[PDB]
Amino acid sequence: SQLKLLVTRGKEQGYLTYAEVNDHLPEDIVDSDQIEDIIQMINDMGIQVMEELMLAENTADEDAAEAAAQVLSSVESEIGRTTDPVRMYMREMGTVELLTREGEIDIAKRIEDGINQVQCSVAEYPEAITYLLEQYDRVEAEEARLSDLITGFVDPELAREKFAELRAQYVVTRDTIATAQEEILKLSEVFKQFRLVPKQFDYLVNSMRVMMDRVRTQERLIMKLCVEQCKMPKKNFITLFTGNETSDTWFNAAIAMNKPWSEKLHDVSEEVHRALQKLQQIEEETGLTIEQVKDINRRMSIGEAKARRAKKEMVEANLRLVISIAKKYTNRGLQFLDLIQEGNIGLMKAVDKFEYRRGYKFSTYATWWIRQAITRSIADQARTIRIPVHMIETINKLNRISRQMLQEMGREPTPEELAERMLMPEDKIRKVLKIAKEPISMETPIGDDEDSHLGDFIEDTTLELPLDSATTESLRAATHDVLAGLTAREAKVLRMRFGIDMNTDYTLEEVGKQFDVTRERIRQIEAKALRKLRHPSRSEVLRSFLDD
Amino acid sequence: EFDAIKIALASPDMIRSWSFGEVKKPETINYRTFKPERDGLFCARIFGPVKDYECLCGKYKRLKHRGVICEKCGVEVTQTKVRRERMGHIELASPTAHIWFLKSLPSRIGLLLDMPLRDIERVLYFESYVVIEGGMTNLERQQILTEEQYLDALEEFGDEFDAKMGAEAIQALLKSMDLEQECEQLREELNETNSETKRKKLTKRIKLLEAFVQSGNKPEWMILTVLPVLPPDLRPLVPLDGGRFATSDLNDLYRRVINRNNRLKRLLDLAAPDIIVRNEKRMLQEAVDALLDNGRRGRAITGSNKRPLKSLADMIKGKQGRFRQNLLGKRVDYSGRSVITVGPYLRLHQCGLPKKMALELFKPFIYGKLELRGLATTIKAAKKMVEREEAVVWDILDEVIREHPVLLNRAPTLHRLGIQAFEPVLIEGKAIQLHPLVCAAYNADFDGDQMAVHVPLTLEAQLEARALMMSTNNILSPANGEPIIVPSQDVVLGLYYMTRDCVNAKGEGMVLTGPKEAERLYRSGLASLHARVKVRITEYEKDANGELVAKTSLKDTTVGRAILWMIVPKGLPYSIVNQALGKKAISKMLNTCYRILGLKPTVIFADQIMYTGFAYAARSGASVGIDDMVIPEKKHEIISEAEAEVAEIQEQFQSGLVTAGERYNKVIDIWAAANDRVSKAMMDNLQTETVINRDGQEEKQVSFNSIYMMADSGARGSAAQIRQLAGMRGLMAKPDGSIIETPITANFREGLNVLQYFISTHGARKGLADTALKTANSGYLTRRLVDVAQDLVVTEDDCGTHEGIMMTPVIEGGDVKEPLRDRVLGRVTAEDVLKPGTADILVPRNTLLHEQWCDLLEENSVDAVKVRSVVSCDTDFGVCAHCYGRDLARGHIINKGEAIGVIAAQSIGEPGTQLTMRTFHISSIQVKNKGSIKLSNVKSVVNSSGKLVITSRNTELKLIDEFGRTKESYKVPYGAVLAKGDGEQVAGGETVANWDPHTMPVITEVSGFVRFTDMIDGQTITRQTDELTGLSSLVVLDSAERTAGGKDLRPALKIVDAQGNDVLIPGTDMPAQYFLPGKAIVQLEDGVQISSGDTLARIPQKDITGGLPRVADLFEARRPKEPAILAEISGIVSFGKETKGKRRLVITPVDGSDPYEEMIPKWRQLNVFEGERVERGDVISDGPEAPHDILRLRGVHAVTRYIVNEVQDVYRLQGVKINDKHIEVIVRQMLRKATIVNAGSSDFLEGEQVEYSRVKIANRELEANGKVGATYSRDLLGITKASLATESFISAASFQETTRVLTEAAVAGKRDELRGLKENVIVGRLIPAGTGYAYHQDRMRRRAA
Amino acid sequence: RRRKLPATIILRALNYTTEQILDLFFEKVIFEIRDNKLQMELVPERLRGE
Ligand SMILES: [Zn+2]
Ligand SMILES: [Zn+2]
Repeated sequence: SQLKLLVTRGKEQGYLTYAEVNDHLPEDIVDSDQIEDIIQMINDMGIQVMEELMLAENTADEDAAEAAAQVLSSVESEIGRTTDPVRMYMREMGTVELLTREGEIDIAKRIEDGINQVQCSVAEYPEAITYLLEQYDRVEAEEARLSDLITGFVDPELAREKFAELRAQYVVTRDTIATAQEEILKLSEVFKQFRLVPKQFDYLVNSMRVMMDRVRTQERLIMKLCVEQCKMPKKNFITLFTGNETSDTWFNAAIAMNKPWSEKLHDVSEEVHRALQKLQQIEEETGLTIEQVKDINRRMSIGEAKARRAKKEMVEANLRLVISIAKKYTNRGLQFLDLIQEGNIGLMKAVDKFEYRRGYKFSTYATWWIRQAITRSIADQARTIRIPVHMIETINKLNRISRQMLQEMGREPTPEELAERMLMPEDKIRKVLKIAKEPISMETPIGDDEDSHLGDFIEDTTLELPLDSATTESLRAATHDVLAGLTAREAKVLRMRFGIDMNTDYTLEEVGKQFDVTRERIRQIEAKALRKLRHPSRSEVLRSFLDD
Repeated sequence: EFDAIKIALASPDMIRSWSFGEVKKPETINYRTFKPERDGLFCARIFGPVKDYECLCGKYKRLKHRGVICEKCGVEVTQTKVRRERMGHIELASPTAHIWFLKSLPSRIGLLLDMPLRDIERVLYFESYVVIEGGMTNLERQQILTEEQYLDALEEFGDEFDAKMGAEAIQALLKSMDLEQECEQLREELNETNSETKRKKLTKRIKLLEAFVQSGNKPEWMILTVLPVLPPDLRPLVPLDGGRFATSDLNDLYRRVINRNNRLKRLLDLAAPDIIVRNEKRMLQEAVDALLDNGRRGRAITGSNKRPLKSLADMIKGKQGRFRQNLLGKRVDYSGRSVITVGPYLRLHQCGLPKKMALELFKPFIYGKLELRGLATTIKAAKKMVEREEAVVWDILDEVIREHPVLLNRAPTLHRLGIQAFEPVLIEGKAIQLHPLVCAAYNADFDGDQMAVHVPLTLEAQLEARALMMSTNNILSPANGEPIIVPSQDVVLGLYYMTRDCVNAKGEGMVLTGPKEAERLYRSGLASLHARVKVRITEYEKDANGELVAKTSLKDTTVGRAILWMIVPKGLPYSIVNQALGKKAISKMLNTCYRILGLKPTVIFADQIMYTGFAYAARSGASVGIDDMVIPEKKHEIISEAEAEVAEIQEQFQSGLVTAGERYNKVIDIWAAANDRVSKAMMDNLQTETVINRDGQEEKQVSFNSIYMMADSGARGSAAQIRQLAGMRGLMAKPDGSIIETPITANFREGLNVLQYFISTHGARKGLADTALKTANSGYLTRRLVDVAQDLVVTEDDCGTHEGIMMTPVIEGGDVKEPLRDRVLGRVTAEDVLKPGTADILVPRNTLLHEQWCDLLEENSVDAVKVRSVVSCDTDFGVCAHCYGRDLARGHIINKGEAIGVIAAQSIGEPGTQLTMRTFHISSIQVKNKGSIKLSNVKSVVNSSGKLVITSRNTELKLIDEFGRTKESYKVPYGAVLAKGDGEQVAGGETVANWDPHTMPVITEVSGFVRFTDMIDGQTITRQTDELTGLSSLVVLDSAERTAGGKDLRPALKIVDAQGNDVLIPGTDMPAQYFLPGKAIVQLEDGVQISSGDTLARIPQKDITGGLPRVADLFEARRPKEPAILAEISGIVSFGKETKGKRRLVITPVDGSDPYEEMIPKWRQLNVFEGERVERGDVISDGPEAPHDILRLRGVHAVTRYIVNEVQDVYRLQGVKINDKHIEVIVRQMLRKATIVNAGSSDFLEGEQVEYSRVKIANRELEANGKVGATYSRDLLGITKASLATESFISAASFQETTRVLTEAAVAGKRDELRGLKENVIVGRLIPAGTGYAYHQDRMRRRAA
Repeated sequence: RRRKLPATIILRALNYTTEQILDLFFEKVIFEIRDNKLQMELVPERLRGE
């Protein structure tokens, strides 16, 4: 490469100027950032770069010299090597297709079917319909808000009768458990005309997920005990376990196999019988079989993944949209990529709330949600001392009525003038304009000789001066003296009543219990001692501690 | 309290154990009630309470609840100091590489996995994937894939293969990797394979693996899974005036990390589109790296006010960081500062301290003494009394002050005599009165300068100002024994005016009965201060064994010298005061007073000299007037002659006889000669012009011109400055050396018109600007030499070696420049040195050569003395007391615990302040005196002519008289025609040898016919036609223009007899033929005679740098560009393949590795023949010698002698004197590194650079054993690389790149046993150098009990 | 501060071909066959200091 001759040139001369670095660069290096990083490479190894008795020192090195030389030899071929976040993201966002010109409705139909598959999957579950009849009865028996179960449908009282009708249909479906299959299809087709509340639906889904997790955990307790500890064979356990799934022959008639592995599961025999009874018992706790609800939530997760794998595409396109929208606040005290990230999160938010039913184009509404979320995150995490969002709106309207009142009234706004033009009480506007200013950095370069900073002059208001600690130890010694000039009655009771040379100062009753006397005697004793201490010969030394 | 400082990585469990609680929200405080918001960056629940012993809500405020964790807000009731040590932790939901261990260059992450850097940073930012044990199918461990490669991998290779992305992948990679397995594979690849540099890098990686195993580090800790947040009171958010807070940038950086981490948690729990998740992980990584070291991966972010936010790495590193600016030098209590004035009434140990500046520095002592004496009841009454300045406080203060020294310190404390301890004297005013004699120590005048005062508080600290740092104990400069109590300018002129004489003054020639009567005559007004007179003075002499034998006599002196004699202490002679007493003589008088009478008599002599000088300078009334600059009346005719010659040259230039540059040079030469003429005229008019009458006619004496008296006494002035006042100003100079030809022919006494003044302002402003830098970059050399040579301490009274330096006078050119008494004074000899006839056992081995033994040495005229040096001392981690000699100032012998390294650096750097900041450049022997001839490399032949010719190469000839001492030294060429030859004692007026640079002879051994063998013209020789003599010449040339047929072949001149037999070279059976390289014209013919070394082949035909850069470069040990190659091995030489820039120079030893050969840059003038036996440690081509060359060839004493002589050349060029002990110490730190030639029984690597002291001790204890040690080879480094290698990472992080040092320490897991001066100062302990050295020895004895 | 292109590239960018460029920056020495093999057209001043 040519930069090799440049490094050896700098090492020959002992320096390297911006002219030679601009010459010897890879010609098509169009990236000023990697330019800066490669000059920082050639400098971070040493030689040092400049722009024009140069005897200071070398500073480095035989270890980092060949390191930076290796990095240079590699970077001579570093073609697509911007290597910064803001440009890497733009690359990987423009690289993806902008395949969105009213294909949004096709994506929406995909989501529509995928979200109805999860609907029918749950609605084929007996215990969930029991839960729904439960909540119809409770929500109409005043357990929650009267519409705390359903998001409308395709009316309090005819709806309650509708739900009684659904309850009758499902309870006869339960009554007629073959004969149960047709009645559960009745169940599914009769619930298929309804629509639940997404929060109740969410608990539904999470309960299905706990079903799945617990069934797979008992799967683990069955398998890992022998299929992972005794090394239970794979394909025979497959063709026997799944394929039977109910009877005692899968385990009880398999312990009688006497195979090289069936001579290994007599250990876990009673344990896998517990697992068998748990299988059949959880089938009760769900009402129907394990296989049924299992493939139910399986096809439901199929539909959910089908839905999610389209929100991905539209968030790709609309994230190009978000990088479009975000650029109006590049100087709002927030990073640009953080702006784009808040916009992306709001974009997912709007994608799950975008509707084709109004026939509205995607951009105008997703940009609504995106401007909302981006201004939200700006107001939230752009200032160290968080003022709430309404305070930011108030300071903004104050500023917007400030530029106006300046261009009109000539001179300047004022709290009198602003409380005039704005509807505030002339004093919270005071505190608002007190609040708006930013903390100056403690590393501000001060206008001094030593390159001093603002953090060097910030004094300390909590420290007690060593004249004020040696004016407390002197006081402790003085009080120990003046208390020594006293009976053990007064001395003990005063050290105890106050915190003198002791732990927590007790009240009168505690002092009395220590002295077996009632509180009024304690008060008389302490008053006696303070009287005795008030006169000189016991007061001159303490009093000099009072500069008042 | 605590032993060494251990360092390593931080386990995420260790970082969770440091923390007192997670930090989940980016909240600093509430905006109305400024209490910490949460559970945020400022939290009372994690980082302790925000007020002392006070819960946050207020439910718990009494001390009785001490320690409680309040039920409401869980804020542990405790001190608010607790808010300054508790740490938090942020829990990164995704891993995050430590930027220190990914950009450390070499990347520790990168070089551990052996995955190159760009691959790592390409898997990092999710640009690619990296397999991690991708099953038994296709791939390598660290095989990086592109995205689509991984996509197609998951198709054809579904599972049993796992490639991750991002920092998670690097974490899994480091985790799965097993260090001992790969280390074994590296063993196999290192010992089953031989590819030199590949195995160098291989073994470097191997050493890194073994270090990562030796330490407790695990490689998977280089990825931050858990991030600890600094305690809040280190990154505080403080209320300013106006409610606008002030925050350190670390709050910004912690907030940016915490928001991004919370958003990554959010997006992870939304199943977000994974490109957005990639962006969040990337941004969080960038945020953590801005937090750890901003501006280390990309561009600094940002800051909020358009300036790069500083991060923790910025908090440590940088000139304005934490290791440097409050760790090594900090602000200090009990200290003041004031304008210094003079106050000549002070004794040399005391200084005036203002009452107002003393009542503030001693307030603790005054409060204590008031409360003690009962004058004030308590500390508060005492404070009030001092606050109103009661009448008794001045007695209490005079009692506090009495024996309490204070440290006075000027701003640029270049040398250690810049912080001196004085006893204070409560003076009235607000200006410190500083004793005049000390101002040369401080380098301080009273043009407004200020000084800082400190109070040594404790007992042990205020006996060090009394015993070490006191003004009276320090009268000698540590850089050279000469007393720095030199009286400077009013004192030397008072003494010059006093101790002088006039040809006829009042009371001349009257016998006086002692100094007392002379003083009474002078005070009475009956006899002048300089009236020649006879006084009976009685002087003492203690050459007796301590006893002073007296002697009285009528000296013929003056009244001034008489009065001055009363001041001199007892045991000094009268000739010390019986001259005119300039400044040089005035400080020599003090040096003799010291070297006879110790310290206390000299200390009293100093202020006596000072008081009497000031007194008689004031008595003299020596003013200065405008008539005291008597311009010589011959100046006008000299300038007329100069203008005449210049006009002559201008006409000869207009005539076409000289170039323009030649006219410029001739004009400048004329004006320079005229300026020297006018200055000599003005000085001849000034110095002697006083003409007086003694008993008649007239007589001239030394002038009493006030300005001449200042110039001659040495108080102020020279000939140059008086010349500018009286003669002409001569030629100015533009800043770049361009001498102006229009010379200022005026002085300041007469006017300067506009043009001359404007001309002079050029050099004026250049000089001013140059000393505006030399003040700014004041002590950079002392800093660079206190970095390399800091931790040396005299730690042993004797190592007991026998190795030293053969110190002798620097007898160069003519008479010596530096005698033996200068350079052997104060050093202990290495071996018993006998007389030249040996006569006795003159000087024992370990006798400190003080003044008496130097007397002994230069009575016997001893010329060479072996004296122990510090670069040969056998001590470990230090220097023996005897291998350093006598210590200056204190002047007895260095006592163990001297920090000789700091002193050596300061003594090379304070004198260096007096040197030029720029680096500047500059037939028959005229042998001088009578003496004998001295031969080195004696191989000479007497021609038939009778004169001598050196048949050797480097024969050095010396003129050495009957003294035993060498008096002249000379380098003789290869066979000059010596009029005088070998051992021939001759006298002056007799040249020792004639020569000619157009004549370098190839003189032979024997006489005989010069046949021509191995000579065929057209291939090696050239046809030089004798148009000058009428013959033919075949001159020897190389293969430069002749073809390659016989190009390498040398033209052999066969010196044979008249019969035709090959006469041998007497000594070796190879006959007396010569193979000739070019540059030697041959005027012989084939079959022609020559006498005993007749002219066979004849070869036809002082700048010194001096700037302080010529000392930074002398010490930095670099390589010159004309590097004189030397003789690597003994034996004979062969020349081989030519015309390449490296002609083969083979060296066949006598009995060694005979095929030895090297390269020769054939642009060079090679100045040695091929038949002469090369001697090891000898030069071949002539040019500047390289230090590393000498160090590898002739020995450590060779390099030390070279470095010492070069630095002493540049120091003696400016007259600035510095001892050589200091440069030997800097060298001893310079060549601190050994290298392993043979591994041997030793246990270092093959070619490993190890600490020479380490290899020394190891192979020494093996030599005590039965096993062969390692054959080391001593390196030689520059100060800025000998300092780079330091044992303790604390000091190394102090003066180096901090991130590199702490990364290396963290990976290696170094343990810093604090045993250096620069480490202990940082950790607040006693330096193990001086007063605390006994303490550190007791600590080392307690440890390992 | 970009890379140092040669100095004739800008002369070419100004639509100067090589011939008038060399006519711009140089002088001219004339040779001709005046019956003896390209005689030189000598100038007095130009042969100074040679
Ligand atoms: Zn509380
Ligand atoms: Zn020693």
